[PDB]
Amino acid sequence: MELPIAPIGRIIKDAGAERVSDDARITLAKILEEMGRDIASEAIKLARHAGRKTIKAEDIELAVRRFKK
Amino acid sequence: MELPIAPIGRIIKDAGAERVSDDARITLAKILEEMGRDIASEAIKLARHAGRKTIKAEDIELAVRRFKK
Repeated sequence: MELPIAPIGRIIKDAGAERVSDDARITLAKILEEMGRDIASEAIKLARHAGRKTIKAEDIELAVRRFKK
Repeated sequence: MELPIAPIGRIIKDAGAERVSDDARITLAKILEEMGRDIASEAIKLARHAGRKTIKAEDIELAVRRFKK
């Protein structure tokens, strides 16, 4: 399983979206998720660059400023 | 709602996670969700710039790509 479209649809709604396809949701879903899988796996080999210290905030924070370009 | 850390759990498990820290899960969720709201009002001011109602896999497509990733 992966990014539920209901949660997202409320995010996008939170912006001020009104009427959204599930396909709009899922492309965003597959974006933000593959991004999330992106940062995380970054933050993973990050914590793995350590070798051990659990996935952590700065493990994200590094991971994010990492992959992003 | 702010990207539940369970769902992001199995995402970042897909990454390669084992034992995360709540600082981690939330920070990422704070990242991507900040982005997701971004692509929203983008895809939205997109679908409104059109003069239409329904946001699509396109509307994400232009919103997201318009950003970068």
